Amino acid sequence: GSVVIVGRIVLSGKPA
Amino acid sequence: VEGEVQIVSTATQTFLATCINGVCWTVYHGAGTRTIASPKGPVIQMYTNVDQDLVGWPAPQGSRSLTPCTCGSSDLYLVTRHADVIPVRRRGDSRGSLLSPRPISYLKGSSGGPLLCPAGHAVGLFKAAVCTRGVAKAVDFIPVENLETTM
Ligand SMILES: [Zn+2]
Repeated sequence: GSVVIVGRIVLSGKPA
Repeated sequence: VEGEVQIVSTATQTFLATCINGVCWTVYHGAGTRTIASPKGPVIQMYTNVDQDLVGWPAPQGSRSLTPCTCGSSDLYLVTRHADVIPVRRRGDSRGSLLSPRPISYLKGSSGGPLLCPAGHAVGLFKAAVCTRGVAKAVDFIPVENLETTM
């Protein structure tokens, strides 16, 4: 089985 | 918007990975020898160092690399899978003590996460919590110097 990415963290808090 | 830290997940576990110098690094005791998923099929690890509990894949899409710390500071900050920030005074090469101890549950699932110096630069990867009776007071971390040599 593979490691899957379920979310991301942006250290600077930069908004989309 | 790109993130430096990815919340990664196995069938049995969940933990963090941190991108540094273009590699997505995380703890071997979580990933094992697993490939990481991509929209073009599995990608195999670039580095595997079981001695140091360290593995790396190529950094995925949506990611952005952290810069290695070079200011030697001893005032660290651990970022958890909940994006909580925790001040950690550095004791040795791979050891740091929480300025304010937290329940063990508060750090659960964060190994692989970054340890930041005052400049937001990577000092090491969170390796494991050091606990007295369910209360984490210190942490072990893979110093980023190990990452740089492992490359
Ligand atoms: Zn620094």
